[PDB]
Formats: sequence, C-alpha cells, structure tokens
Amino acid sequence: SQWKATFPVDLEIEKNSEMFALRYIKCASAFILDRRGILDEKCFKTRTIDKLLVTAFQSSVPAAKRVSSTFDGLYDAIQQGYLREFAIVFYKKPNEEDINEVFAFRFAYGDEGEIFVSLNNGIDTNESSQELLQAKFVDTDNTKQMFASTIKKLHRCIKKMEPLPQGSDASFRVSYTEKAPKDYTPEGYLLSPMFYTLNQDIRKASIGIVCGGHHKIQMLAASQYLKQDFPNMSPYGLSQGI
Repeated sequence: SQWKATFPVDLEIEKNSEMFALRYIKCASAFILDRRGILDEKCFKTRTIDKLLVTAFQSSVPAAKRVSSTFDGLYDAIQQGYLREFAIVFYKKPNEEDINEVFAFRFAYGDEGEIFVSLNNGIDTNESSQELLQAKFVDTDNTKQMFASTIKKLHRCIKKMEPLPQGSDASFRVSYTEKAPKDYTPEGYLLSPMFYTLNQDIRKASIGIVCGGHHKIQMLAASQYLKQDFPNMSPYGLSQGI
C-alpha cells in the first residue's frame, strides 16, 4: 500500500528514474483505460498508493496481460533515451486518423535543453514545451506529492468528460527523440510513418508533469468529449494491443 510497493525511491538515480518513468505511464494508462471504458472491467484491479486509489492491470486476464506487456519494449526505449511521446488514442474504425480523444505522455531526458515543437502532428505546443522545459526534479517525496496531485487532476478531468461513443477503438502510438535510429521499433510495436493529428478546435487539458531525476513526463489530453478546455481517496510506432 505504500509508494515503494509500486514505485522506486531515490529517484535522483538514473536507473530508479527510468523504472519510475515506465511504471508511471503504465499506471496512468490503466487508470485511463478503466475510467473511459475501453476494456472489460475485469481487466483492472484497484490498488492503493499512499492516500490514493489507483488502478492496475489484472494480468490473469488475457486482454489485460496483452496490454500490460506492450509496455515491456518501452522500457528499452526509455533506457536508450529514444522515447519522446507515448500516446493513447481513441477513435472509431475505420478512420484511424480521426482522433476523438487522446492522452499523451511527453518525455524530456536529463537537462535536454530545448525540444522541437512539431508543426503538423501531435498535441504539443510552444506553451506545453516551455512548461516541460521549466519543470525540475526536487526530491523523491516531492515527486510522491506531484504524482498524487496529477492523478487527482486526471480524475477531475475525466469526471468532466462525456462518455466515449459505444464501441470505440484504441491504439497506443509512440514518437521518438532525435537519438533514435531511423527505423527504430520497440519490441511489441510496429513501424509506421503515421503518428496522430488533432483538429484545430479540439478541447485540450494540461494534467501535470511528474519528474524523476533524469526523466520528466508531461501529461496532456485532448477530447471531443470535454465541454471546454480543462472518489480516489483511500518514424513512429504503433501498438494495436488493446
């Protein structure tokens, strides 16, 4: 039930920061997929992290084990400094380009300096990239508190969303840093020329940035199901694992 049952401590250390970064995106993904109704409810279990009720995959369920396992190849992508963004996108087949909702996790490594703002795809903006640059590691306890604050804000955002359309589809999409080789593909993902693009008028929400010592992870959302821009108290990649 304590932090250390789920996440590393001593987050200033590179290996602990890496492991935290991967476990964090997996944790938030389970929270999101459960609350938005993507998989059957038996794919999830509620767990406790300090004062918060969070969600985990139930790996004894095949569909959950499949989704959980997609994260394994992202660990090497994070270790090598190759993962720039992990995004969960919701759409309706057959139109895989028409993104109704996205939850994006953008990474900054060490003190990278500045990061290119994409002009034609994604969710990032000049403002979001400035916020990611300005965020800084402070200490492990502070990251415990910022995790809690961020999950609470994610919960409040999702409470303001209308339900996904019946039978929505979901995919995981990833983009890479300039260090990654030209045809880089994490295990479990497929190489794709396509990422995702959003409509100019979609409503957006900035949920928060959590930091390990060597990794900063920014969560940004966009949805047609938010009305306006926005208890749990105790060279791209594609995965169609969902």
